[PDB]
Amino acid sequence: SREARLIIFHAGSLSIPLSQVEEKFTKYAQEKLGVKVTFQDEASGSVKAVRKVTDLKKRADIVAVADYTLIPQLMIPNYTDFYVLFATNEIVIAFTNKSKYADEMLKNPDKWYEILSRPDVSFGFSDPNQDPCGYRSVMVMKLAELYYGRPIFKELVEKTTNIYSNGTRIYAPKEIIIKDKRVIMRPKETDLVGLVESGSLDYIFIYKSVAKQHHLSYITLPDDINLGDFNKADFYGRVSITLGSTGKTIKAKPIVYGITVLKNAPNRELAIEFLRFLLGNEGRKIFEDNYQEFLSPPVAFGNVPPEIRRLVEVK
Repeated sequence: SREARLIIFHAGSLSIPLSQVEEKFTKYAQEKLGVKVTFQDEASGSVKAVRKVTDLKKRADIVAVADYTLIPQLMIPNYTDFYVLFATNEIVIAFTNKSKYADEMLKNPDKWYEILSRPDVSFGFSDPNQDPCGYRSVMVMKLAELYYGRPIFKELVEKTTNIYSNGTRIYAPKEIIIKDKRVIMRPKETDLVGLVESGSLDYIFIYKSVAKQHHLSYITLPDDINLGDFNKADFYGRVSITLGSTGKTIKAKPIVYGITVLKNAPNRELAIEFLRFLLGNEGRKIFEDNYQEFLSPPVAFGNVPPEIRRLVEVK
């Protein structure tokens, strides 16, 4: 095959570094594999990306998600038999100098929930049923309620939408309704960036890597609630969310991205070469430069391709 195409369904937060890795792989594929490669890339919230394969039965070679959990939970063994954990992230609150009370937010980051509770302030997060950034945002507000001892989840989520909780279990209905129009929602977190940049939306919950990639202002949240501290897994794990889209429950946990090549990938050998290139030195460098460093090393589970065995730790 001289000319080949790779179809990748992936998390929206991976868009920027993935696009750069794809560019470099195209050159590499020609020079080392003698193949002219083109990508049929489809960015969406990770839950939707997985469902496109498992429920809508669409064709794809590679699926890369922002929450590795989704792969063993929904794709194994029918669609794939392995997955690789390869990068991490944390949730931050992003904005720009045009956002209302931006200076105050920067100066008093610990009072972030008081500013978001103001009626004249608009904030957004992605759809929990489609995007891990969105279900993580809701979980972060629940952890915030538990951590600070203030009614943050009741104020920011239950008052503004029909997403609800009982104890530490959160429920995202199939049909989400926004009651307070100062709250904006979009299918994936990266859709929120344009809204903040234009100044029409004041604050957004989003990954630190995405905020830095788009040069947005942001404040960090406590490690006990931001999902970036691996030592807080037991505390994070007390909170969970049940998605209307899949009917399944996902626990809040340290953020770890996952990737896999499908059993019926149309260009499976080429897809595996791409995975080897991505987890290799060139991919690692590109992700580091986009503020999302790889795990050292990435960890792989299941029937791992021998081609990437020197690049991952098998479990």
